[PDB]
Amino acid sequence: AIQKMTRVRVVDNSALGNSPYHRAPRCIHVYKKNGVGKVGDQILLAIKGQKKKALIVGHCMPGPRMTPRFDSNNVVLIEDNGNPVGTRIKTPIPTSLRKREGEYSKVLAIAQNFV
Amino acid sequence: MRYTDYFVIVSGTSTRHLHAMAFYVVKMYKHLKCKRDPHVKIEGKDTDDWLCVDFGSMVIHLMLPETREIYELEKLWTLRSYDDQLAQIAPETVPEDFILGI
Amino acid sequence: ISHGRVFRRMGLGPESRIHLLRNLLTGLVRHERIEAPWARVDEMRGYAEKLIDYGKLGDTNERAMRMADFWLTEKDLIPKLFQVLAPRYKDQTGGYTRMLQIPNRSLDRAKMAVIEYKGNCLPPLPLPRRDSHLTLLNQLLQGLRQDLRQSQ
Amino acid sequence: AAPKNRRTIEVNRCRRRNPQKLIKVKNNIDVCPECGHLKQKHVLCAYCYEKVCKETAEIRRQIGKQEGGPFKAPTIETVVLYTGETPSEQDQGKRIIERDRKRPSWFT
Amino acid sequence: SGTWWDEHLSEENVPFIKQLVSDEDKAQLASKLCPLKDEPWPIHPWEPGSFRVGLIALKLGMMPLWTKDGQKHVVTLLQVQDCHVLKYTSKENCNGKMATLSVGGKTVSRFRKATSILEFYRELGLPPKQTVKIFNITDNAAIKPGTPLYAAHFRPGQYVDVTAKTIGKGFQGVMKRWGFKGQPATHGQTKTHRRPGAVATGDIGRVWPGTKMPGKMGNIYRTEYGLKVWRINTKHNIIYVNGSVPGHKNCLVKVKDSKLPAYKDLGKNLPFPTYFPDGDEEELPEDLYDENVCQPGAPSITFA
RNA sequence: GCUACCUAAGAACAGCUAAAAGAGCACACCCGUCUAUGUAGCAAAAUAGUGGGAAGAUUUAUAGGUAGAGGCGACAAACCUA
RNA sequence: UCUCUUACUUUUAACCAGUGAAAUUGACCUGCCCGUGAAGAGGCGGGCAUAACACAGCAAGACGAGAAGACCCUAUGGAGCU
RNA sequence: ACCUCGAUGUUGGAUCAGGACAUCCCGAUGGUGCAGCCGCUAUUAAAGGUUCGUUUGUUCAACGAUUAAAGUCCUACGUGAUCUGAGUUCAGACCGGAGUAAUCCAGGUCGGUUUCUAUCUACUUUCAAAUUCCUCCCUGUACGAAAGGACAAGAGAAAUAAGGCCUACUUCACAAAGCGCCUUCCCCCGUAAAUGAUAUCAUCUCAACUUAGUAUUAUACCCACACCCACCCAAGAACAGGGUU
Ligand SMILES: [Mg+2]
Ligand SMILES: [Mg+2]
Ligand SMILES: [Mg+2]
Ligand SMILES: [Mg+2]
Ligand SMILES: [Mg+2]
Ligand SMILES: [Mg+2]
Ligand SMILES: [Mg+2]
Ligand SMILES: [Mg+2]
Ligand SMILES: [Mg+2]
Ligand SMILES: [Mg+2]
Ligand SMILES: [Mg+2]
Ligand SMILES: [Mg+2]
Ligand SMILES: [Mg+2]
Ligand SMILES: [Mg+2]
Ligand SMILES: [Mg+2]
Ligand SMILES: [Mg+2]
Ligand SMILES: [Mg+2]
Ligand SMILES: [Mg+2]
Ligand SMILES: [Mg+2]
Ligand SMILES: [Mg+2]
Ligand SMILES: [Mg+2]
Ligand SMILES: [Mg+2]
Ligand SMILES: [Mg+2]
Ligand SMILES: [Mg+2]
Ligand SMILES: [Mg+2]
Ligand SMILES: [Mg+2]
Ligand SMILES: [Mg+2]
Ligand SMILES: [Mg+2]
Ligand SMILES: [Mg+2]
Ligand SMILES: [Zn+2]
Repeated sequence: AIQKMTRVRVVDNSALGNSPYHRAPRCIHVYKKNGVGKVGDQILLAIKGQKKKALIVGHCMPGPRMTPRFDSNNVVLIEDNGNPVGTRIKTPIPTSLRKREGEYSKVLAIAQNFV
Repeated sequence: MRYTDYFVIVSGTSTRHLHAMAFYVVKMYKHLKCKRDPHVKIEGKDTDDWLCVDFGSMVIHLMLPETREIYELEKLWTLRSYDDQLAQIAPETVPEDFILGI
Repeated sequence: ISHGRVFRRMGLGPESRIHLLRNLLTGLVRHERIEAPWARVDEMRGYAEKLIDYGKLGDTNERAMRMADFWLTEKDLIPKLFQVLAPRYKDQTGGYTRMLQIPNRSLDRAKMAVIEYKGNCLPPLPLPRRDSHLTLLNQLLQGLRQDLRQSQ
Repeated sequence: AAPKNRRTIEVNRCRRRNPQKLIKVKNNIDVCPECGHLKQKHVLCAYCYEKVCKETAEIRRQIGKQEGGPFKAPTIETVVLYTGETPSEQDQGKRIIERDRKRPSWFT
Repeated sequence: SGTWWDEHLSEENVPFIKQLVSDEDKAQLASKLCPLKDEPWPIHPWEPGSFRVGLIALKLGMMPLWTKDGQKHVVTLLQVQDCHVLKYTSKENCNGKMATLSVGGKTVSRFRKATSILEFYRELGLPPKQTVKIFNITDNAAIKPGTPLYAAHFRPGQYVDVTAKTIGKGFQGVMKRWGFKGQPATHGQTKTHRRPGAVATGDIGRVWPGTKMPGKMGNIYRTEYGLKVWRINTKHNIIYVNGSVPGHKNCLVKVKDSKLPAYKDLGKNLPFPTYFPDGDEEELPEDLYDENVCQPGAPSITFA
């Protein structure tokens, strides 16, 4: 569960995510009617003094049984149009995204590992 | 690799050309598909450079040549962990004794 | 809500509850018959039977010894448990204690109960007894029982 | 929050003479067959129990006398014998408690 | 003076009486196993608009159930225990819209029942039952009293409504009873943490009827609508119903067909009056499954 | 005999760091920052926690002095038997 | 702290036994809606409602209760200060 | 026919909201300078809903991110014997100004005590009817020169609300809980049209009339009553209730 003002780990090849900064990227907003964000939920970050859209790919909070649980809250940066900012995802990505409603094909394509 | 049977990447001349190709294949799919077969969604319509359609056994990527070059999806799927862009990525390291320096 | 809560809240808290029950149990092992408030007696009863079971488990057993050492504050009672109480009940598999309600306490009008270990040396309690078989109702039913067994 | 008005004796009588407030008659009361004093069913007869408790106390006084001081619990079974009684085969190897009085009828 | 059954009985008479009454109950139950062999009420074919009798079941508990698509559904187990038709009332006699069947479930002690109830059951020739519930039926669905009811009355794929008394939470405040937000912990808030705020408005010198205030919650009848029957176990008379039913485990629930308009006329394939085992046409297996249910003993499912 | 100030002759201040002090941490002791409790209360000002000081312009026992147009005051119109 | 609250223990609580106050009180056989009364009604008018009695909660009303206020004005009423 | 600044149980917030319609969204219509998508305007509709944050400048003002929408009001600030900022508003203190001073400000800033054990009225599971968004199909259709881009009908996913539950997960452990799971059913009336007189045409009719029109929704739930020793309980403050074969 990712809410407003949740510190977040960017799992991406993108320069914006990986570049050193004094503060960790923080969730500005969750694009869901309830504030709570899960896997496949688009969020808005404060990263490097700019507002940027991101997609959640795993989190610490437990979910359904067979679904994986990650030790860190993991996001992938996306532009307003919907394409990913970064080229590659090294961190393993759950396969539950495929069936979920939304634009997940781009992210799965650039992903290398699935858990 | 638990994604698809076939991964297809194609190039288009223009955004309009990408749209034309993506819509035609989906229209042809709907005609030929079984009733039990689920409907497909064209993804990245608003994007001017990248379109992708996911079927049951196939994934189609429709992208502009300059977009294709930087992403090099061909290299990634042929070489899963041996990709050039993966090599430049270095895993994060926690400092020893859990004390930062400088 | 207290659905499926099996232990009473007594004393100054959980530890105090254990200590109160321990004292009642020590009293019971020594005296073989104890008057106390009904609820406290009812709470202690379970522990009384469990203690006999650990007594049966053996003198040599270290686990049983540790339990006996805890529950019996007076140490002279620990031999008694292993050598007197446990051999007494070797035949039966349970029902070591007998609990009966007693007329309310004078001072505070508390519901009271007597608890004893069965087969004690002490004078027998005025236990409630079911009606004699020779009563009119019992005679009629004995007639019925006879008729049924004759039918078969 | 204070009463705005004095409650009358009429209203007060209605409150305090309500069946809910009244003492309920008990139907548990029966004659104890042993002594003839009244006992509540489900409860041991007070008189009979007092009798048993008096005897128990006397025996316990004797137990304490024989033991001598604290922490002297025997490692053998106990038996109580009154006047004109001798230990049996079963009573042999048991602690003997002597009483100066005769056997009670109820004690068996 | 107050009296119970075994008050005046001897030491040896108590076990005898217990045995005698238990055996009579067993005999009476066993007597009613063949309703069709006895003179039945006429059996009519199912018609649109017709409503059949339901059952009274005991809530055993819950277990998971899986489907071929891979989705997990939790189910509640309802055991049908000594469920008999007790009474029939005509529409004119009931002074109501429909004919009624009184149906009882879960046999109980004769010693703990009132004389009136005991007399009624004596006339029936059945041991007394814990709960009796009334089912509104059409005339063509009438069943002779004394007829046993079984879990196979319901069939997988059918939707049912379940009614029971909810778990009683006793006296509860507004936060647990009505989900009131309460007041903050710190920043003052002297004695206001869980209190109801403003109960009413200033202008009205009163409190509206039916305002949400602290009181007794639970221990009231509620109905769960549109629960799917996933599985029947004919041997133990178990109904597997989708999701959760009201009440604690080992309580008695009223099970009838769904009243929801979607499932109005889906009673075509169901046994109309009831299921009669003594009929013995196509003897049902131990377990009846829905098509989607992953049966135990089936091979591991692959999503092809 | 409270309290403000003074006079006479007294008493108290563990432990640790300190070139060594109206120094620091920190007991006892003195005070009363903030919160909660209490509000006909344990109490006509308290309790629990948290705090400020704790070798000194320190704290404190005893006896004496200053008296209302007045005393006394590191001025708060403070205190001078609720 | 909060999203968003939950579980347990102690106190309190409620019940049983003993002892046993206080503020308060014109009398009360002490309902609801609309209206009236320059606002404002348990009690007045027009409708409606209505066997009677406890116990436990609640705080919308009884301009709810106790002092102590703050504001404005008045007294050929005081006092402190300049 | 002078410059003021007033008022001050005055007004925020929490909790719970009751109501109005003069409707912000969701429903149904008429007109359009309505090709379609968006709109503008009016009629009808109060069943349901109406976000989370932050102030660099702004005289009842904004900014960021959302949303189907982030309505306008009445209720003694609706509501302080449920709670809490600020202001009136002060006992201490300072700054600017005034005053010989004491002191003042209609100016600014810091610090600062309202308690209540409920007598009466009223009330304490009315219940059994849920809304909305998004995605897909239609369909990339109708429409349109293109750009763009529907409505009905259907399917799937959610969020909230109401009512339950504990198989798993999580807080935990004979159990209670959510962060978990399950269920959720009817319509609304403004107009659009036939036939047809007063007024032999015509005319939807405060003419007789005919359809959309649905009307009173309905169905669900509850429903037998020992002893009222005692014991137990998934029932419960007491009482009551269920079980004791
Ligand atoms: Mg209990
Ligand atoms: Mg206690
Ligand atoms: Mg809270
Ligand atoms: Mg508090
Ligand atoms: Mg206070
Ligand atoms: Mg001196
Ligand atoms: Mg020192
Ligand atoms: Mg110092
Ligand atoms: Mg210091
Ligand atoms: Mg001084
Ligand atoms: Mg001064
Ligand atoms: Mg002054
Ligand atoms: Mg004085
Ligand atoms: Mg009380
Ligand atoms: Mg009392
Ligand atoms: Mg008095
Ligand atoms: Mg009025
Ligand atoms: Mg009147
Ligand atoms: Mg009351
Ligand atoms: Mg009055
Ligand atoms: Mg004068
Ligand atoms: Mg004068
Ligand atoms: Mg005015
Ligand atoms: Mg409202
Ligand atoms: Mg209107
Ligand atoms: Mg207002
Ligand atoms: Mg108020
Ligand atoms: Mg301060
Ligand atoms: Mg009963
Ligand atoms: Zn007797």
